[PDB]
Amino acid sequence: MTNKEFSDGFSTLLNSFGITPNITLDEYEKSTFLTNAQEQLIIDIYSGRNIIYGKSFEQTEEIRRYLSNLVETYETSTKVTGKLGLSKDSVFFEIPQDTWFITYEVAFLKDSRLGCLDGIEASVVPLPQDDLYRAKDNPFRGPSKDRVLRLDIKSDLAELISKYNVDKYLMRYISQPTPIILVDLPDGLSINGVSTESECELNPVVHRAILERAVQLAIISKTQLT
Amino acid sequence: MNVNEFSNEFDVLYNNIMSNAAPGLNEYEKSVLLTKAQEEIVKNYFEPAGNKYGKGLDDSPKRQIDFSELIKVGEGVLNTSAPTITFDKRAKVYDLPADLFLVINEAVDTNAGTKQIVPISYSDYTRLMSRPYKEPVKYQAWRIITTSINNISVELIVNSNETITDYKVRYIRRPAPIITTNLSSEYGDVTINGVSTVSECELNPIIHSEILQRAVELAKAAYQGDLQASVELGQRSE
Repeated sequence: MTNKEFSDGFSTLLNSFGITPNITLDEYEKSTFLTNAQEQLIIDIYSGRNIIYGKSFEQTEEIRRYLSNLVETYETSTKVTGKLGLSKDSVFFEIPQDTWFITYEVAFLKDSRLGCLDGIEASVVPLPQDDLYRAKDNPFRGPSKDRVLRLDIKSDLAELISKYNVDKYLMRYISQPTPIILVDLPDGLSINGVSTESECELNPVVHRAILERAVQLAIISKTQLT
Repeated sequence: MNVNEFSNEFDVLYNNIMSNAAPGLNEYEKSVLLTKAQEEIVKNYFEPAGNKYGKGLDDSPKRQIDFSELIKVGEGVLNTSAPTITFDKRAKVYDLPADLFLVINEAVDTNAGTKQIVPISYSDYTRLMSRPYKEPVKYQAWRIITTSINNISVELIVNSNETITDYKVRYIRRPAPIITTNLSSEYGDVTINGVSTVSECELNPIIHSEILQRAVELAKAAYQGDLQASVELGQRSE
């Protein structure tokens, strides 16, 4: 569905300007509620907390077809120099700053010590800080040629603890979806920092579910004190 | 029924049957009372509370057919002829037709399609400009009356990045006076609303009897002349 179709369906479902009591929204309010419904729905889908679906990020074909258009791949070889880490062999990499959740995260290694295995792809294991001390020396869950520990730190950074030098850092995350903005908003206004029209980038399959959730949010907004 | 029939039946209903007959009315007086009755009937019938039935402009077939001959459609002229101070920075000033009595429907044709104009009140203006958006809904536009001289000037507020192509106004034309005879005189030309020539009732014949009855009632109230009659029959001026 397009922005015009989004607005028209929103009005039709809300029974705007009908004879019965009803609710009429501005295009800014329609955009706000559509964006809120979109982001709520995709977060609930990713966490598997939607009772209707009850499935996780890629647990079935339906959810794949829903959130296929947020999956973005990223590559980086630059390392942030001045930072204080929890180990000597700690390197820091920037995050793209539009990430929502990291779903695939792997690290290529370039070191002489692992001879004839150079350029080995290594599995970045997100490790909590409780386990870090007892995982540094762990030969089965600690850093090694086939495994790297990533700890999240401030300023959108990723502290990669490896026994070998880390050359490249690969990611595949869920991106910020573009907001659903149905009209070029006036000066000052914006949704997610976007002022112009913005079409939903997901598939049309989930557009109608987003519309239903946005409508429900609208009625909740108008009918939370009565 | 033409002006001659108004005057003749006015005499018949006023003083040709009454027992202790009163002095007959001059044609200027009859024309005055007929015009006043015309405006009074129009104002009574436009507002539901103004008449005994509780029915307004379009609340029954009779009320439709009453104003059928008084409805007119025109266009507002863009008021870029001279500079002016608009209350709202993003409002385009338009001038309504001179012969305007009441506005019942307005519409504006923009590049984004036709949009119905909603006349927003001053309290609704204050409420709506307190919200973050400050623009109309999708298929409507907003309107407020601005500095008007000799004719109504109107401020149209549309959504951003929209240009107005035309501004049609379905209004009720100002009724023309009912004048029985050429009021030209050597002693001085008298006029009802600026016209001394004969002027027929330009409304449907369905309400000609109604206007005549109201004229007779006003004539007899003036004849009585006490404060009571004037006060109770002024309640229907509205």
